[PDB]
Amino acid sequence: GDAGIVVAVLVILAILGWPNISSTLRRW
Amino acid sequence: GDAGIVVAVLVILAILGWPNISSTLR
Amino acid sequence: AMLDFERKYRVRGGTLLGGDLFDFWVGPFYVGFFGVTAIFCAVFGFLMIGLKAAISETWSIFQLVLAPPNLENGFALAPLDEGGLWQIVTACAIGAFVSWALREVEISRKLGIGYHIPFAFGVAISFFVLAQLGRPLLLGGWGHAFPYGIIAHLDWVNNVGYQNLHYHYHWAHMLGCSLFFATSFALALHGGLILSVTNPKKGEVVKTAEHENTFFRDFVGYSIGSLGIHRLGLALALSTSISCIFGILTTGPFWSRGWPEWWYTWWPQIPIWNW
Amino acid sequence: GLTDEECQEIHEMNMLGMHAYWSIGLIANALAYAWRPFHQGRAGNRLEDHAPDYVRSAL
Amino acid sequence: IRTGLTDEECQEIHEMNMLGMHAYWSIGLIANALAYAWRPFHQGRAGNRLEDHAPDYVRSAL
Amino acid sequence: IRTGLTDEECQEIHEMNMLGMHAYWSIGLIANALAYAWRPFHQGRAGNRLEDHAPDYVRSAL
Amino acid sequence: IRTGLTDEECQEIHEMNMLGMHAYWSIGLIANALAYAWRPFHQGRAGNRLEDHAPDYVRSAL
Amino acid sequence: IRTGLTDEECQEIHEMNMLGMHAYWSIGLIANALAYAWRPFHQGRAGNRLEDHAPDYVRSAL
Amino acid sequence: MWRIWKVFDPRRILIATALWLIIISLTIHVILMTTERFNWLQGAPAAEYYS
Amino acid sequence: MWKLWKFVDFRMTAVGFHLFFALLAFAVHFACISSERFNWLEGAPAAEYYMDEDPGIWKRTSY
Amino acid sequence: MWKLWKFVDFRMTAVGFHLFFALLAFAVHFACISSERFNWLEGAPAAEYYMDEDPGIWKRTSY
Amino acid sequence: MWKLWKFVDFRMTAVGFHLFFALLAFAVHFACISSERFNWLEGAPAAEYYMDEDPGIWKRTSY
Amino acid sequence: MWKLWKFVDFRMTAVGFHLFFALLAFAVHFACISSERFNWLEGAPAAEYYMDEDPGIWKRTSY
Amino acid sequence: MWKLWKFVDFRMTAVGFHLFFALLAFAVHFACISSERFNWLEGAPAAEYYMDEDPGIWKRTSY
Amino acid sequence: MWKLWKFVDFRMTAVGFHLFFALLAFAVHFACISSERFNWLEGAPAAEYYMDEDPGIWKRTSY
Amino acid sequence: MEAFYPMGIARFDWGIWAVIFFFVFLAGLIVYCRREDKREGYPLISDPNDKYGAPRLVSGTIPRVPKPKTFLLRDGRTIQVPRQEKVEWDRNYKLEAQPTAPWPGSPLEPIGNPMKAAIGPGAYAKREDKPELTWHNKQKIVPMRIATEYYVVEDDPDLRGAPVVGLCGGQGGRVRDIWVDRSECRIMYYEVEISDSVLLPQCFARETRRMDGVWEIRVNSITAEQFRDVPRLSNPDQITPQEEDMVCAYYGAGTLYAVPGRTEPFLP
Amino acid sequence: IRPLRDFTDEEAQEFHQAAVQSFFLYVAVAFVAHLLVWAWRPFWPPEQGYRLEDFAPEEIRTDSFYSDFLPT
Ligand code: A1LZM
Ligand code: A1LZM
Ligand code: A1LZM
Ligand code: A1LZM
Ligand code: A1LZM
Ligand code: A1LZM
Ligand code: A1LZM
Ligand SMILES: C/C=C1/c2cc3[nH]c4c(c3C)C(=O)[C@H](C(=O)OC)c4c3nc(cc4[nH]c(cc(n2)[C@@H]1C)c(C(C)=O)c4C)[C@@H](C)[C@@H]3CCC(=O)OC/C=C(/C)CCC[C@H](C)CC/C=C(\C)CCCC(C)C
Repeated sequence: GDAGIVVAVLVILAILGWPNISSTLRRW
Repeated sequence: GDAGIVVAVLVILAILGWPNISSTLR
Repeated sequence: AMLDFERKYRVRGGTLLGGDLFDFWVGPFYVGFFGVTAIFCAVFGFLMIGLKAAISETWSIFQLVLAPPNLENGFALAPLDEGGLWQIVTACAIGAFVSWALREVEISRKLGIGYHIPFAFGVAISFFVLAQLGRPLLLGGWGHAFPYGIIAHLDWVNNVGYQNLHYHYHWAHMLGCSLFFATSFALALHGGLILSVTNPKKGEVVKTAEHENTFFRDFVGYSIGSLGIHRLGLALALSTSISCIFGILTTGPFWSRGWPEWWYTWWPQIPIWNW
Repeated sequence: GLTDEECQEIHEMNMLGMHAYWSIGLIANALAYAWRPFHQGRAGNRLEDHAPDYVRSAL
Repeated sequence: IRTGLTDEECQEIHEMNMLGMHAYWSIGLIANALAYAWRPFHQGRAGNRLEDHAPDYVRSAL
Repeated sequence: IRTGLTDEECQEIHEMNMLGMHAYWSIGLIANALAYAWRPFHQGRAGNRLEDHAPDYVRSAL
Repeated sequence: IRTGLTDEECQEIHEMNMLGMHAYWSIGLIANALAYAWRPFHQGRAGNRLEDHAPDYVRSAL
Repeated sequence: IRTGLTDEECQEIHEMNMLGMHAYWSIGLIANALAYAWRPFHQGRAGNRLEDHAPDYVRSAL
Repeated sequence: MWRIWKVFDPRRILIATALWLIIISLTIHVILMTTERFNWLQGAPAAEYYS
Repeated sequence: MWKLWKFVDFRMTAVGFHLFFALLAFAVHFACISSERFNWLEGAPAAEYYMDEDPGIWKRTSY
Repeated sequence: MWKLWKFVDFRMTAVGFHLFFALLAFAVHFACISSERFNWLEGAPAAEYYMDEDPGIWKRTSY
Repeated sequence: MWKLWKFVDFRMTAVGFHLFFALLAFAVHFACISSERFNWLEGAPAAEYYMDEDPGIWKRTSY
Repeated sequence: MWKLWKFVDFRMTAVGFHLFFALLAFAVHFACISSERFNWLEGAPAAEYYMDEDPGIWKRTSY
Repeated sequence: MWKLWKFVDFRMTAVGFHLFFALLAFAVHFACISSERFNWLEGAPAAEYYMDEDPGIWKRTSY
Repeated sequence: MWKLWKFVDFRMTAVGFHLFFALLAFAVHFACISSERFNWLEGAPAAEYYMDEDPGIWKRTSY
Repeated sequence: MEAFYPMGIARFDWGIWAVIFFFVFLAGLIVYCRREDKREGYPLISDPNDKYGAPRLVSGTIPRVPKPKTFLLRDGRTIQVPRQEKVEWDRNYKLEAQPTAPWPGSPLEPIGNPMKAAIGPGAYAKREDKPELTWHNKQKIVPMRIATEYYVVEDDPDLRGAPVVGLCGGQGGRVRDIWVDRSECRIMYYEVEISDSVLLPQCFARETRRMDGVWEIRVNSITAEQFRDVPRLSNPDQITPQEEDMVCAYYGAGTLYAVPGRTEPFLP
Repeated sequence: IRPLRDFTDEEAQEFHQAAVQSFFLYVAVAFVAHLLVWAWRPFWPPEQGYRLEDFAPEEIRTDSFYSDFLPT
């Protein structure tokens, strides 16, 4: 359902946006 | 029923946390 | 984030209550224990205001009010939906105002200045306290105190004034309106004088205290001076707050008829002209 | 600054004060709970729902 | 403060910055996903007013 | 009148500004696209008042 | 009376000013064209009041 | 803490103070005795309200 | 994240946190008092009981 | 008009223009909201939906 | 947390906790006074008086 | 416009933009809340739920 | 944005963000409270209880 | 008027004229809104739509 | 706890305690006056006068 | 949402539109007043007590710090506010104090004697080192021994020779002379001789009539001993704004540092 | 210049460890409290909700969370 898609997308954003994962993209 | 359970839990916590016993586990 | 000369004064001590634990600055603000308690009371009172906004479904700063309990409630604790939130916010506001004034006492001690500012603020706080406690004590309940709404306390002012028919004629209201008008008049005069002395026409030098003295001597025959204008200003604003105390504590408690009838009761019958 | 032994004394005083108050307040809450348990059951504990309709309820 | 932030100082500030921002971001995303699975935030074309779906006896705050 | 910033400081501030502005811009465009697909913001000539399309029992605040 | 900016500083300020002014101008023109095609802003002599063109049952906020 | 007056200054001040206080005291005692003989200040067990002792036609402010 | 204590005073952040905790704790307790299900003082029945 | 920045502070002009345009965007969105035809938030029908001919803007139309 | 008082001033922490607990005791006693079940000053009956079964807590009772 | 920070303070610009966008996010969310069609908190039905043709935006539909 | 703190004070940014997010979290929890569907304190039923089909969010459902 | 800037401050004049024309553009768009003939937001018909002849402006028409 | 005065001022502690206890004695006496059961100034009867059994405090009494 | 000719349409009326215009003007007026506020102490400087460097862009710029204001003075000088001598004075100000903690916003505890540290309430600004004159180039702040034309009014106590007592009641000194402001016609300072002469700001002096009938000056700020450490005058018969500011700052220092207690709370 | 008390990097790490452990112990205690509250009365409404008016008979007085004091 649409709500299931929203919840899955939010969870995926939380996983990808988690510091241990988002910090893998640091470019200094 | 469970009111006695809460009273007993609070009494046990009071006895354990009393300074004469709280200091024994310092 | 700190004034060019600020660090020179940012020293420890001067606390009434708080020691060195709360004796610090967050950005520009000095904190102190009374700053901590002022933030507590302010934020908790605003959260209770938001709670009333939630339960009343009134998410409008203008339409939202925390009203005191009903008159029949007396001094009893009210339900939060029946004036209890107003009582909580009254305690919060008294606490926040007192904590703010005491933080200003701390700041005055730290700067070595007199406590005149927290004293004047405490005069305003005394109005609030006597309005929200003295009027309930006089009239027998929290319901006689004004509510906490941006617009709705104006409605309370309207209705309490019209309870005595024509509130303009109230002696304390007449004196206090004269005092507010005199305070704005004197603030206009004083700001204008200081700016006139320090901002003459372009190309003119900054004038002196002699200039401003002779300006008001030429203007109205009297110049109150540098010290006198600030003493008179503190006096005018304070006295208007005391007049507010008397007005809010007398309309109803000490005259339940019209203030027009109050004036008729004594002034026309003064025997020097009642014949 | 606070010396090691001064922090020691402050620690015993703080432990005594907090634990004495905590235990006295736990006994106080246990007594108030035994007197009337604080939290209502699913049926609630409003008088109006259980009293025989002539017992006045402030609620 | 007689000198500005070094690249090292600014980098160690930004490490904590990114940790805090992205931890809050992910925890908020999880919280919002939980609240969305609880009750989806956005109504469908049918809406989600009780008055439009519940029977008459189900009181609604509108 | 001049902020005192060098060309390097101005350019790195501008890199950060372009990042923030355009990231916010793209995230907001995606959010507005999602909200527009949920409910188009702009009514057609028919409008989208519920009173004009829904039956009488569909309560409308308008 | 004078800002003290050099000719080069004024010209770079002006190129930024032109870019910003004309970008905003063109984006606003496109936005106003889109809103005008959505609903022409100015009524004809007949007007565009719903009371004058819609049937009686179509409610108008006047 | 002290007024600095000498013993003799205090003695003459006290002479005047006793003179004034006791002259006022005796004049007031004579005045109160005269007013008391005129109308005793304190009512008996019967009181001295007119309404309790005077006929009905004697108006009383109580 | 420990380096935040180079940025901010741990004592000041602790004071702000304790202040915030007191504020929100009292606010939540009063909010529950405003509710029907969670007002232990009012003691209303729960919907699971079907009072 | 680059020379304008020799006499008129550009920071003043740009900051004031951004402030005024925030003001003006609010003002104009308010004007649209205040118009039934243009209130997208309430979504009233356009009179063109019920008209047959194009009303025009400058077109000389008669009843 | 033995060394906490080495860093955080214990003296003002205790003074502030005493003031805050005076306020909290007043608030909590007032909450009890506001409660009909718990206002000892008014002495209202408990609902347990008039109910045959124990109400319980977490009891999963049913009507 | 990397040269804008030669003349315009970036801290002022960024702080003011963040404050104005906080205010504007609040204002825009409240504008949606005021709208029946867009108030997700109240969850009113969409008119497209009740019309069997696409309303369009520029579709040039007629009654 | 790793160079932002060379220019914008991180203490200001972090404190202001924490204060604004405290205010915003209050505002959003209160916005849920204001919503019948989302007021978890009152616990009103969701309309999904009374509808057999899934309402959707972007689903092009019809009456 | 090119010598006016020898005697009148140009930044004062230009800023004052921009402020005044902002206020006047507001007030004049408002005067249009105040007119039934000219309120485009309300969109009332023009009287020319109903009369079969050109009213004119300076034309010496008679009833 | 004899060492508290090496850290906390005893003079102001005792002064604050005496002030708070004067205020609290007034508050508690006013609480008793407010209570109908405990107002000795009005002297209302105790319900135990009319009860035919001891109510108790923790006694599990039933109607 | 009716049209309200000629008063608007829906809520787009001129009540609200004059409201909006006046709020715009009030916002501009608050911005103007804030810019005027930023004529002293700005641009801001971060706290040097900081484990991190200073950000390139400083706070206090949302209303821009205005271009420094030019004041023309009677003496022919053209001063520019903020006055850079004051700014450099603040930059190079000897602290005689250390931060209590290593973070910004930490208070400064003076290292040694805080009465002599000129820190906190004892801090003073850089002011003119030339004595201020009236409009007629007369010494503005002058002792009554020089300005014989100025006299204490008959109804008021002439405290020349009156005892000056400190915080603890000890005899700080005796009033040698009274310094008056020619323009303000007020007592500015009491010259207090110590048994050398110091100055005592009038607002730091309580002229109290003892029950002896003898008038004295009670100085709550400092003690009798600390009167010996009041900043002296470079010229005995004239005082510069800098010396006025130093003396007032010394007594302000006493308000917090004269005795160990007055810097401490009731309950710490 | 030099602060009286200094807060070293290792002292910062030690405080951060202590504060993180304290925060997590505090959160764990609060979570146990929330578990007790939930077992008492769950605070996330189900699909059917938990308004007492929706389940109790009309003889049971149910008061809505929202009050009619400000009909705005
Ligand atoms: C019912 C209930 C509810 C809720 C709840 C709550 C509480 C209680 C709280 C909260 C919050 C918060 N959120 Mg939320 N919600 C809600 C919704 C929402 C939304 C929508 C969409 O709607 C959003 C977007 C949000 C978001 C948020 C943030 C901002 C914060 C944080 C988080 C974070 O981190 O992020 C993270 C997370 C997140 C979610 C974010 C992200 C996304 C992404 C980009 C996407 C976007 C999209 C869009 C906008 C479009 C739409 C469409 C439709 C169809 C139309 N929220 C509901 C209604 N809360 C918090 C605060 O405020 O703090 C400060 C709190 O407390
Ligand atoms: C119908 C009816 C009516 C009325 C009513 C009435 C009554 C009942 C009364 C009154 C009053 C009066 N008024 Mg009026 N009115 C009329 C009118 C008038 C006029 C004309 C023109 O016509 C004029 C000018 C007038 C004025 C006046 C004055 C004077 C007064 C006021 C002021 C006050 O009070 O305040 C006072 C006030 C006070 C002080 C206050 C304080 C705060 C606190 C602490 C502070 C803090 C807070 C906070 C919140 C914080 C913030 C934060 C930030 C923001 C962050 N009128 C009508 C007729 N009436 C009072 C009195 O009496 O006084 C005397 C009273 O009671
Ligand atoms: C009707 C009418 C009347 C009157 C009248 C008047 C006038 C008009 C005047 C006066 C006076 C005066 N008084 Mg006489 N009376 C009155 C009464 C009385 C009394 C009572 C009890 O009853 C007293 C005690 C008095 C006393 C006095 C003095 C305090 C002063 C001062 C003087 C002297 O020194 O003598 C002197 C002194 C004297 C006389 C005093 C003596 C001690 C004694 C022995 C001791 C004992 C006591 C007691 C209290 C007993 C009780 C009884 C029973 C209750 C049974 N007054 C009546 C009611 N007037 C004056 C004045 O105030 O000035 C300031 C005036 O002008
Ligand atoms: C219902 C609901 C709703 C919404 C919702 C929300 C919330 C909640 C929020 C928001 C927002 C925001 N948005 Mg929106 N919306 C809406 C609409 C709109 C519009 C229209 C017109 O329609 C616009 C234009 C917007 C836009 C925006 C921005 C500006 C910001 C950010 C984003 C960005 O950045 O990018 C993004 C951007 C964008 C999207 C834009 C771009 C260009 C474009 C393409 C072009 C074209 C235009 C035009 C104007 C024309 C059309 C009209 C006609 C008629 C057709 N929104 C609805 C009504 N929100 C935010 C804020 O405010 O922040 C502070 C928030 O919070
Ligand atoms: C000689 C000497 C001495 C002393 C000493 C000392 C030391 C050393 C110390 C102390 C203490 C103390 N205390 Mg004291 N004291 C004395 C007295 C007294 C008295 C009388 C009157 O007599 C009293 C009553 C007292 C009490 C007290 C308290 C306040 C404390 C305890 C703590 C606690 O609480 O634990 C325990 C813990 C706990 C309890 C935890 C709690 C959760 C939280 C919050 C709660 C919150 C809540 C909320 C907000 C919500 C509710 C709402 C409603 C629903 C509405 N004291 C003497 C004078 N000491 C501590 C402290 O502070 O800490 C830091 C310490 O260390
Ligand atoms: C009716 C009536 C009543 C009361 C009463 C009173 C008065 C009058 C007072 C008080 C108090 C006090 N409490 Mg209480 N209560 C009550 C309950 C309670 C609670 C619940 C559970 O709910 C809590 C948690 C408390 C607590 C307390 C503390 C905090 C303080 C101190 C104490 C101590 O120390 O120890 C003691 C302590 C303690 C007890 C604490 C511990 C546990 C742990 C965490 C666990 C928790 C859990 C939870 C929350 C969940 C469950 C529930 C459900 C729903 C199932 N309170 C009732 C309602 N009071 C005080 C004060 O405020 O301070 C100042 C006073 O004055
Ligand atoms: C419904 C709706 C609506 C709208 C809407 C909106 C919003 C929401 C907004 C806007 C805007 C804006 N717009 Mg518009 N509109 C509208 C109309 C109009 C008009 C008319 C006439 O009508 C105009 C002229 C305008 C204009 C504009 C600008 C000025 C800005 C800027 C942008 C730009 O740049 O562009 C760009 C620019 C532009 C577009 C301009 C152009 C020149 C041109 C060629 C010339 C002109 C003509 C004329 C005036 C004549 C008359 C006609 C007849 C009568 C027939 N709008 C509608 C009614 N909005 C914005 C603002 O505000 O800013 C801040 C916004 O936010
Ligand atoms: C005769 C002398 C006077 C005088 C003197 C003077 N007032 C001072 C100072 C001095 C010397 C300060 O030194 C102090 C300051 O710092 O700013 C300059 C201050 C201040 N007064 C303020 C507001 C002010 N004052 C007014 C009247 C006079 N003020 C009289 C005329 C009036 C009105 C109606 O006339 C207003 C609205 C703030 C800006 C500030 C306090 C902040 C605070 O309390 O913190 C505490 C911080 C906050 C955020 C307080 C929130 C507390 C509760 C929980 C929030 C809910 C609010 C209420 C329940 C109040 C009733 C609402 C009405 C709608 C019914």
